[PDB]
Amino acid sequence: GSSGSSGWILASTTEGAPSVAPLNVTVFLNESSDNVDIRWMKPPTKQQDGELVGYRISHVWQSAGISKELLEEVGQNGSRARISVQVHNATCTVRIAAVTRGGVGPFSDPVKIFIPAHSGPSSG
Repeated sequence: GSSGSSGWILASTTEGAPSVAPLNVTVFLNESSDNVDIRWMKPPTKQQDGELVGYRISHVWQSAGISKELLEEVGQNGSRARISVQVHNATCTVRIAAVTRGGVGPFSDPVKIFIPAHSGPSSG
């Protein structure tokens, strides 16, 4: 390393990844509680592919004039995730994916959840 001593492209894989997403993908938004319930199912990934070590949840918050992005990290031993409302009155898109000892599979269908403002009476 000539005045660099940078990383070193170590052994890399050539194939092997969960080309599938989690099932029973459901996302509940509590109006009384500033938390988001997330429950999914384990994929059929049981073939030569390998095994599941964890999942990948990506929830981004998009609001008028304010756009934030969040990323949760959950392992195999969980089958459950929760997120503390980071933004109100904004459209957040939830997405979960299967993670293995090889890589990260494709995220499931995008779920657009409507985050109701703190409080707003005289609505209906």
